[PDB]
Amino acid sequence: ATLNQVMRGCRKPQRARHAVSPALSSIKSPALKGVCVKVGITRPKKPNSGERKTARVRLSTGKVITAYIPGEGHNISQHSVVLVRGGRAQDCPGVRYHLVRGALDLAGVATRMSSRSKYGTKKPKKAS
Amino acid sequence: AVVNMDPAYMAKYNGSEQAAGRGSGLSEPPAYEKTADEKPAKQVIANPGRKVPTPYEQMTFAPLERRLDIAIFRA
Amino acid sequence: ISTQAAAELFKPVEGDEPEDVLFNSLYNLRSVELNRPAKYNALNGSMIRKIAPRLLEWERSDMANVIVIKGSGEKAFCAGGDVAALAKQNAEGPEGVKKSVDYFGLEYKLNHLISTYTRPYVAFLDGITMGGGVGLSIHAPFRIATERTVFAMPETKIGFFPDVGASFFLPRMPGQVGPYLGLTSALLKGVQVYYAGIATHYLHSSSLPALESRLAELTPRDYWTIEQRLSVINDTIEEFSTGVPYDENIEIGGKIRLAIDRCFKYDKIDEIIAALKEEAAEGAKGGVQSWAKNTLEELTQRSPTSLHVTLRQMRLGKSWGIAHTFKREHQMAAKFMKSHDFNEGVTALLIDKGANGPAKWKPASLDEIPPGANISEDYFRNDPEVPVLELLNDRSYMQYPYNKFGLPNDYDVKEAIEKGNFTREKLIDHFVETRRGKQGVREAVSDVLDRMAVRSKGTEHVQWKKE
Amino acid sequence: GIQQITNMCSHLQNASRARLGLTSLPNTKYNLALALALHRAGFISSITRGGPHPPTPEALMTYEPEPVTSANVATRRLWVGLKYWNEEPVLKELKPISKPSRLVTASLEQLNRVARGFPAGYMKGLQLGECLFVNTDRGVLEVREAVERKVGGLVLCKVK
Amino acid sequence: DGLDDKGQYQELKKRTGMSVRQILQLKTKKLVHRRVVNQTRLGKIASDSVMVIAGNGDGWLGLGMAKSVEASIAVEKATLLAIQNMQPIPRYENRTIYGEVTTKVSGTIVRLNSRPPGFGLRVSHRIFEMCRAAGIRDLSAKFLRSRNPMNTVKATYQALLSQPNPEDLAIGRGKKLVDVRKVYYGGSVY
Amino acid sequence: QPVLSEGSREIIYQDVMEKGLPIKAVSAKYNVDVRRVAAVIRLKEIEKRWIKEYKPLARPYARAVMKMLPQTVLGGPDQKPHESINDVHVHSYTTQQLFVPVSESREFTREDAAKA
Amino acid sequence: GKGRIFQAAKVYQRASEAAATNIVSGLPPRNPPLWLKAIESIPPAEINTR
Amino acid sequence: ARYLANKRAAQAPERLDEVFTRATIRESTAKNTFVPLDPEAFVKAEEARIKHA
RNA sequence: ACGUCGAUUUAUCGAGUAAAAUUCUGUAUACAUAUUGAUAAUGACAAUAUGUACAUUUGUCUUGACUAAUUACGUGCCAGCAGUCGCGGCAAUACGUAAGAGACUAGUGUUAAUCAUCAUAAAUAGGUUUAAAGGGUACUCAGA
RNA sequence: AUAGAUGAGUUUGGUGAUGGCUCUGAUUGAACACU
Ligand SMILES: [K+]
Ligand SMILES: [Mg+2]
Ligand SMILES: [Mg+2]
Ligand SMILES: [Mg+2]
Ligand SMILES: [Mg+2]
Ligand SMILES: [Mg+2]
Ligand SMILES: [Mg+2]
Ligand SMILES: [Mg+2]
Ligand SMILES: [Mg+2]
Ligand SMILES: [Mg+2]
Ligand SMILES: [Mg+2]
Ligand SMILES: [Mg+2]
Ligand SMILES: [Mg+2]
Ligand SMILES: [Mg+2]
Ligand SMILES: [Mg+2]
Repeated sequence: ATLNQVMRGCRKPQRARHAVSPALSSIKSPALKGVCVKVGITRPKKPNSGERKTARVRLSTGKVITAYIPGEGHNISQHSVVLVRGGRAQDCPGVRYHLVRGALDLAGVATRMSSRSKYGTKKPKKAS
Repeated sequence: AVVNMDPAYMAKYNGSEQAAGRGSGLSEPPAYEKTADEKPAKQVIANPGRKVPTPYEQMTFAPLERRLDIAIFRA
Repeated sequence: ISTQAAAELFKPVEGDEPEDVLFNSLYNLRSVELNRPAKYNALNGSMIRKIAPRLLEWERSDMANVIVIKGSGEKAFCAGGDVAALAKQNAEGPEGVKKSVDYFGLEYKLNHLISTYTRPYVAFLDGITMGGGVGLSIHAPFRIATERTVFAMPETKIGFFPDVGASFFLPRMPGQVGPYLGLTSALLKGVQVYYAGIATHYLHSSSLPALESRLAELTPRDYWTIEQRLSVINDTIEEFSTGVPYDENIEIGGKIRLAIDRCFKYDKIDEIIAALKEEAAEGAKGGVQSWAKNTLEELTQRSPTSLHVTLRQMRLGKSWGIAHTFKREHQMAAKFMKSHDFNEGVTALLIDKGANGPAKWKPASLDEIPPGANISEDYFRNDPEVPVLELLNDRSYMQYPYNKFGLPNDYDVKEAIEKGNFTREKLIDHFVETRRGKQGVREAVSDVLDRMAVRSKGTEHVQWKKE
Repeated sequence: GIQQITNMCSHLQNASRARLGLTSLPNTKYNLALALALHRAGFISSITRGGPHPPTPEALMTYEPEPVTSANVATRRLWVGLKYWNEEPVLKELKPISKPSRLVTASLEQLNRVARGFPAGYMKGLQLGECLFVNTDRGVLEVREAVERKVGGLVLCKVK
Repeated sequence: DGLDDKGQYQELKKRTGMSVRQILQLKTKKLVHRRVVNQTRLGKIASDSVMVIAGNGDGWLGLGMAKSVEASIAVEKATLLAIQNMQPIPRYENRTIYGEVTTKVSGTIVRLNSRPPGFGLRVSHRIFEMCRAAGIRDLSAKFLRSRNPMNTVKATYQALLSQPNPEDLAIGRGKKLVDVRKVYYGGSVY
Repeated sequence: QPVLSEGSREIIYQDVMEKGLPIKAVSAKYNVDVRRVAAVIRLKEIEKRWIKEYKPLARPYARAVMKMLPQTVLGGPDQKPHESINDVHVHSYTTQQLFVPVSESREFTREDAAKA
Repeated sequence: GKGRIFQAAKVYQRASEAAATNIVSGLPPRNPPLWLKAIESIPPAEINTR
Repeated sequence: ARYLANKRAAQAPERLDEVFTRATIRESTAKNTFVPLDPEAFVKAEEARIKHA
């Protein structure tokens, strides 16, 4: 572009890219609290197969998002106050969030021995 | 790093000979010819030991040698 | 003489032209073009002061590997110096005479630098070469003659004597051709300069531009000796040789060459002319009646003082050094400014352009000079008034270090005969091989074997006539 | 104007790229300025102005051009002698800097930095063989000449 | 001495003409490893294209490229093909290149820069191997357009051979090109 | 690298203190750096204080350790210089690769290189 | 680009560098080709210059 | 001081070694930039008027 | 303790100089004393110096490639893992356990955000035949 | 202020380009999980 075309404002910002977790990225928050509206199952897309445990959550801001429940086995149901954090299920459309397992009402995997920090599992305290 | 420079060379020469030729210095015959001739060509004018390389790569952890606890160990 | 001492010693004196000389610098080539075609590129104080600083500068650089000097026009290379100007200054009292001695000082300082130069020096003799032009070439190892070359030393005709060191080059010429070319001031044209020995090579004038482009491509190594550098340039010049003419024969050869050695071997002009009279006399066996007669008509038309002084130094110059020559020539040429012949001949031939009749020397003719006279004795006594010439360097030599690139003369043929068992025909071939078939070797060697070679033992071997 | 120097930079490249012995350029006060700088720097062989046909190569230097009056000024032209060595042109690149759309002026404090391989402003450092020509009050000099004369000016082109 | 019990170096022992023990002292390193595939009348035929660099560490670098269905034979081919293609690379003070070089190989442009002593090999992962094998110790690099692994190495190899010769630039211009660092210290401070 | 012998340290100390010679002369006489000559005197002056204060030196540790390191006895038997006393610091400006184009016959000196 | 890179004019410059040093660092360079010294002082002519 | 030094370098003589080692550029090409009017303009105009007629 | 533990080739491969044990120090801190913050006088509170005394936790992520680090068993497109490419359909180095290994450490990971990566809006410094992108046309005011 | 400019994974049967995305580096008045 000629120096004149630049003087008149030809350089404009690039089109924005969507965030993985818009509800959190929009307001610059790392996590939000929401009331579980529904705990169901989502099926992956073409390549993957299985039943992914998801949860329809209504955030404190008002948005109704779908979060993924990590780990094996959960104890949340209708009207459960759960903590939502960023993330995304790469094979489940609309599942663009995760749920912290050491959160308010969602409990951590009790039979977890590896990566306990990721699933909110206190140490067994075998000797102690 | 530092560079050794003796005063004998400076007193005699002022670095002009180093620019002789095309700026790099007077060229010398190849090695496969010096071994053929009987008499050796005159030695080049320069500082003593001015062709050996310096080990810059081996001074990576020099800053640690400045610590007080390390200096006590090296002594 | 550093870059500063040279610039202060060769200041641009008022009156010097800006474009007297045209310098050029190619890859490995450094050219010098005397730009004064209106006056046949005649040297002068202005030009000498522009060439000496450059030659000294190019001597300190290893990138300049070949030096070339040439003329501007298509008629002359360097047609003598401003001799007509020195005549006027000489007529302005002693103050004006010292100016002439100063000019000859600069000229001798330059010719000496060229004789002891530390780099290959080439001279394109593409035109008439006389006076100062003979100083820039005879001392160089390479002297390229062409069809337009006209060599001569018209110095004894103007009352003056020989020049910047021809008194060192002429004595050690083959036989007595040196003094002959000086005294008589003969006129050599074209290839005859190549055969005589003045020129080392002979190329056509149209192939000189292509020769320069080649001399620039040559890139010698810094560890090469000067002998290697001159050999690489000698073989490069011989590539542009179109061959000497097929009809033109050696002018000074055979009979005429023998007469020169039989009439110019004495130490007195009275005997030389006496010998020539015998040759001119009908019935002589020499066969140079026509030549001897023409030579006499020219010897009786020159200043008798210069002839005595000229022939005097031809015998002395055979022992002087290259540097001692200039010092003696300066003290010698300094006394010629005070003489009556020089100031008269120059005015009567150049300023007057032959008007008012021919020149009138102080002695009417050699006959006036009695036998006991030794006029050739005052011009060889340096006076304390004239300071000794201070050359730019201390380099010197008795014989030329590299002057064996021309045709083989008697000295070379002699060395071969005295170190071998070659025959009449087998000896000529020995030179055509060593010289890589240089043009004119078969005709030059054959001539030498026709004057100083006797068929004593038949076709088995050949010996010299002197014995 | 600067448009002439830009055309001169491109043509000299195209001529060297085509391996031509001679090259013609329009006879202007500005072109002669840069040409003398290239010659003084050692990139071109000679500069002589002449008519629409090149002078006699045999007498290039000795060429005596006729006076330039209004009767022939429209036909004059600058004839430059290109250089080629080691199967490679000596004037390979002539990348310009100051174009008609923008004139780049450099200071002495910046040329001193560009002369040692360090960028400064809209220029870049000079490496081995490179060369930068600057148009200043003392003529079209080289960055190392302008640094010695302690002056800045207008940057014309970079030569490799 | 049993160093080559397979016979792969014997054919190379004649071209370059040096003992097998001396061939093992050369710095070799596989740079590229592509899995190419040619579709034929009998189905796909997967080959292994590899590029290997060989250098003694004192100013010699060779680039070789070969392919075969076996990954083992493809590396031995390029290794032998790279040791015989060794060429002398000029290096300033045996530590860096002369000036700057910019080469282009089919959309992969490489710009190498000379850097002062003690700068190090602040270059990419493939250039580090070539410089470390050729004997260079201070350099900077930058891929301008593309980063194709192969053309990246081809362009860098052609750049180490296309360095500006400071002496050819002097004779061409008729002007000295003085090594300021040499005159200052009185010699080549390696 | 060799270390200054015990008896050698005193020679340097006595020359600078008793004979009052300039440190530069002593540095160039024995080829010892001026920075080391000044440290030998500083450390030696602390010994005089200890000997003056009747303090016990680490003699058992000094003799045994000096036998593990190479030494250079100064004076008569000076086989090699202790170290280089003319080492110059490599300035960052003087590390650049510069090829200045100059005349073919120029006398480029160290002064001209410094200005470049 | 149907042509090929012909370096016939630089056979000396190339051969002179490859014969200056030895590939096996620590040994003297072997003798050069027999033709390296024959054309040492006979450089090629300038080609491709209109 | 900074003004004299800056002015002394801009009006300094060219290096001698760089004056003796530079090809000669004829003054007719490096200094004759002025283009005067054709002295024979009045004559050519009159002659061209006859031929055009 | 010429013992113990895990592998296995009962002697190989490790835990392992690791531990215990022995010889020293007195670090954070505790206490005492003194000075000082302030001087005309006024000290809420604490710092600094010196003396003496004490040897006090491990935690966490990763381990298919990018990316430093391995096997066994269980599971069987299920359960789950995942920043990207992807892994899992009965002999899975990718899931979950056990052991080993790699690394940071009173911190370690994860989420969110910003810069750089990105010449990825290119003034420095881009590009538009076939890949995003030449206006249907050129007379022309402004403007370059 | 003269040392300061660096890449990696991923489209294709495959090669070379184009053009995104992601990792590699630094950080927070950060939150959470295990400590
Ligand atoms: K001529
Ligand atoms: Mg996906
Ligand atoms: Mg584990
Ligand atoms: Mg995991
Ligand atoms: Mg304490
Ligand atoms: Mg109060
Ligand atoms: Mg790995
Ligand atoms: Mg894929
Ligand atoms: Mg696992
Ligand atoms: Mg801390
Ligand atoms: Mg269109
Ligand atoms: Mg429209
Ligand atoms: Mg349209
Ligand atoms: Mg296809
Ligand atoms: Mg791209």
